[PDB]
Amino acid sequence: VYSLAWSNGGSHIFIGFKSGYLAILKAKHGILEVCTKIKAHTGPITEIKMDPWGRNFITGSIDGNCYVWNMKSLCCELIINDLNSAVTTLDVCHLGKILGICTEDEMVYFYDLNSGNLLHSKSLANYKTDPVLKFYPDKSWYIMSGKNDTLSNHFVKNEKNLITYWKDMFDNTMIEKRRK
Amino acid sequence: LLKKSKYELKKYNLLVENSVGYGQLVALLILAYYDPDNFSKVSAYLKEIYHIMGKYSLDSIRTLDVILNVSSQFITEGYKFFIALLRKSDSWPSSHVANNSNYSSLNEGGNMIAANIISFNLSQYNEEVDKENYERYMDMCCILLKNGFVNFYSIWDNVKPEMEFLQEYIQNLETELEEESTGKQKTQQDILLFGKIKLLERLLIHGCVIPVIHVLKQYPKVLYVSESLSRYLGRVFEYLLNPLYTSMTSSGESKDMATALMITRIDNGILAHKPRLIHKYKTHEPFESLELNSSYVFYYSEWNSNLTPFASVNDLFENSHIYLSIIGPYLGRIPTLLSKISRIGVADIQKNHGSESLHVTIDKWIDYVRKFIFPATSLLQNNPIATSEVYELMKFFPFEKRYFIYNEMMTKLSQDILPLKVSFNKAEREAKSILKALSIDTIAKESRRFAKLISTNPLASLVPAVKQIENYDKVSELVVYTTKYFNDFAYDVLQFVLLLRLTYNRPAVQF
Amino acid sequence: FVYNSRFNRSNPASWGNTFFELFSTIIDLLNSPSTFLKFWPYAESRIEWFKMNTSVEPVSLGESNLISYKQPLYEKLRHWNDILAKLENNDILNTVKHYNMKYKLENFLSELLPINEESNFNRSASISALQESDNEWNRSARERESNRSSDVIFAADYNFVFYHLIICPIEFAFSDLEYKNDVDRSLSPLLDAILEIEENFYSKIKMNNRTRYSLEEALNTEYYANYDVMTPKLPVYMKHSNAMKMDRNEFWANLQNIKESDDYTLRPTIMDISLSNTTCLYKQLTQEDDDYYRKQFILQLCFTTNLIRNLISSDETRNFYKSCYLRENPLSDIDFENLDEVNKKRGLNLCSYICDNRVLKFYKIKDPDFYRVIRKLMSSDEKFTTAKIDGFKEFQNFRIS
Repeated sequence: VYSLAWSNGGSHIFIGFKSGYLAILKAKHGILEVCTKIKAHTGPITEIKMDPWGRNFITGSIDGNCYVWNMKSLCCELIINDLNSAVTTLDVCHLGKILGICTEDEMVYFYDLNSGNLLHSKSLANYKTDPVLKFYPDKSWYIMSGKNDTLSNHFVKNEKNLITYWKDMFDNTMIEKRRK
Repeated sequence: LLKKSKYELKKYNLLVENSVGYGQLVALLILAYYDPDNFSKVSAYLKEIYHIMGKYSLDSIRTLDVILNVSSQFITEGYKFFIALLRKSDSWPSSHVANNSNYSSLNEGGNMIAANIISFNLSQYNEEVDKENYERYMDMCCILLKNGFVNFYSIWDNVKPEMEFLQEYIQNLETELEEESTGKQKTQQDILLFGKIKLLERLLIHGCVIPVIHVLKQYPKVLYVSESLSRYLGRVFEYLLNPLYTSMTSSGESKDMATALMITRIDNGILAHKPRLIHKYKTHEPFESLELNSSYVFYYSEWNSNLTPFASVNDLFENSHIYLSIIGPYLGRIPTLLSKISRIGVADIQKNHGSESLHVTIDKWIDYVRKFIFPATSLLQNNPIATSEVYELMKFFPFEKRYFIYNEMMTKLSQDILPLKVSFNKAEREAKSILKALSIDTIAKESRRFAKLISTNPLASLVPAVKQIENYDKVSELVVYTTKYFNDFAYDVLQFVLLLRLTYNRPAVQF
Repeated sequence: FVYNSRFNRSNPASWGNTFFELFSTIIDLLNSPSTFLKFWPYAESRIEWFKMNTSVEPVSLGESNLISYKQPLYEKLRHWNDILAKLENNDILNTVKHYNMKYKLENFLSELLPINEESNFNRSASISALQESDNEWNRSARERESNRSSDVIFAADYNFVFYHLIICPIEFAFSDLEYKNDVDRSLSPLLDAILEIEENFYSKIKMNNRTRYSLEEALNTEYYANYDVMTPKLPVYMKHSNAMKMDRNEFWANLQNIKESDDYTLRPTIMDISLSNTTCLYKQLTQEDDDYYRKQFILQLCFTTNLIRNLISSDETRNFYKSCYLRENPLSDIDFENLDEVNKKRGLNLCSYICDNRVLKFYKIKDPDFYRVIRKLMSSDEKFTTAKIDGFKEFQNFRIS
């Protein structure tokens, strides 16, 4: 057993094995029985995450492979074409829009969850880390590990969300249209 | 002067002949869409329209044009007032009402004066104003086709381009595909944005299946014009399939309604728990979405009232000869629909295990999976998960009838369908580019690139790989290293290719 | 009985002239507009019997064998155009059943004839001179001597632009320079007096629902909000309340029983602007509560400014109005004959200033729904003007299956 996760309600458990199987098993009051068993990847399932809106969930593996499975029909929905290396850590935002993948090429990416397009990409090659992305749970900042040897920096702004950033970019443009 | 003041009808056909009489007609229609009370006083707005265009002698053709032109700006919220207004006026076909839901009555129509204004107005897309109002006007004309206000073939025949001009542009495009399988640029961007092709997919978004089945059965290469025609027809087939798929995976999918919920937001005043706040908007895009705080829905919620979701397995086998034969090898553009039909098959073999009706149940799923599931698997680009779901249905088969399907799809590749032949020639061109730059230092990351190409379609990509093993040395140690990332489908095809090269007709012994 | 026994005639063409002859006997012998609307449902359901002219088999749908100068419709269309002009002359004694009879009869002749019949689409384009939103019985003595208030100089300035810019635009374009400065000296105070009191109507809607969007953000301080400034269809307490719906629907239900009775059958239109009464004209266009009387004046001014642009610049539209003024009187006292080139450049500046700079840029921000209705009726008027020059010959290629 490599990784585990709780669902957002707290009644199912997702278990990721070494052979690539993914088991989903109930926890009702005290019973612990197996509901389904699908074969997801050809390799150890590294990390499992959940959408904060409860729509889908994301799995990563030791091939360059990262799916987005929706939670109603339990079928794959979007596939990220990430043929570089093995995904090590994996996390989402709290609005549920940014997806941070960090592979074993020592490079971090940033995608969308609705589409599968790329937003940004930083390369951190001179370090000897296993670098850890982590997003804050209440505001849209993140703490990326590894600055020199094994460290932790965190990346801030003056606005908390993306929604209070668009709302400030709108009101600064509006002054110029109220200027002309 | 004889046929001007004795025979000419005294009516006013333009918006300048009565600026006073047409100015009160528009302002009465602006007012009618701002009432809370709009269904109790429908007949109080008609009797004020007939008193306006009797007092000022307004035309009866230009007036119905102004009503359809103002009511297309307000079609997102009020489309039940606009339908209930037209059903009480004296321009509704009372005895010619004939429907587009039948197959013999797409010529028996009603109100050919309104069919003369609609098809004239869908044909104008050259100015910068009516390129932005085209999606609202075209969406209004598809609610009038559902109800039986206009005939279907009266719009299809008389809207631009022409069916002789459409048929020569397809054949110019089919030639461009056969060259890769081994004035116009501004016109083609006006074919797939406006006209017949845009009309054919707004009808399939809203509800209309019978006029679209009848067109694509006549001209089956109306596909290869847009890749949207196979997406929106997979939105209709996935609505009919979905009550069945939830019941076949019975206990699991019924509680999956409760597993989809989100996490509350927890602030640290008293450490309390509050839910998340969103707000709805009704848009014109068919697919449901959710942005940072806004969720979007389709505005026309009665789009699925003529359809009926079918029963268990005997109705799926009848309704798939109609829908799934139109998009033949194009079901692989909707990979989530190819994964849903394959789980109906595994769940039906296992529940009908028994001991009596099992050799009959397998045979019914042999002919289904080889007519229109295995051709769809070959038009796939990078989907190792969509191909594993198909193979878990083919694990229940004897291996003789699994080797029949593999060889035939290398024989009716070329002699038969074109979109399968362009796909096989893209995998062979990509497998022959990896194998040339295959060194012992580059297999850290070219092992993962090569193993998704094999896992998606092996029959195109494995055959140039074992043909470059018996030619040069030092490539057995590289291909066996890549085999740790295969799936169970590419392990069963590799045994078939090796049995193909050993019995292949060649001089075994040297001279 | 005339239609059913048409094979047993000695001629299958001798019933097409008998059916139009007996139908014109019924319309003369029928004595009232109340009995006309009682009978006319007979003549609307049996409308495909009128098109099959001297043929025993019915026409399909959309086809009609009726041309306007042949034996059925040669002496009947001359006779049904007298009733339709008899009913137009009494513009004082017309009830609301006289205006419903004029609609149901003129609509009948339009469906009978094809869409391309030379006497069907008003081929010689004549702008009406009888567009009169005026009551003589509401007018006493037409006083012009007590010119004190602003009520009598605003309403004497609306009545100046109306009688020779809007009802006659062709005499504005081809005119002198001293004639089109007298309009500009009457339109620049008028258009500034209206667009100021429509800036205060749209600033009570903007400041109502911007404070309570600043009040969502404080009370439940979990979620920010930028919505649009729209029509909040019913607030929260008028949405679901059957005590407020049921007494409101029985107010509209006895406002219709006044307008359905046979007593108040002589009344103006609901959207009507007064012209005689100088007090009510200032009281309709200044109240910042209704704003459906200041939208008619914008629509009336965008319809007849779009023509001055199209008729000065283009020279096939200018050549089409040549034939319609030289055919009706060749010895013409009204004259348009030449370029008028300084009035071409000056008159084209009274176009882009009115409907391109002042009007459309005002509503681009304030009211986005009304901005698209103006913008689309401008462009759809040019597809119909251009097709009139040809002779409506892009409506004859309609095919039937």
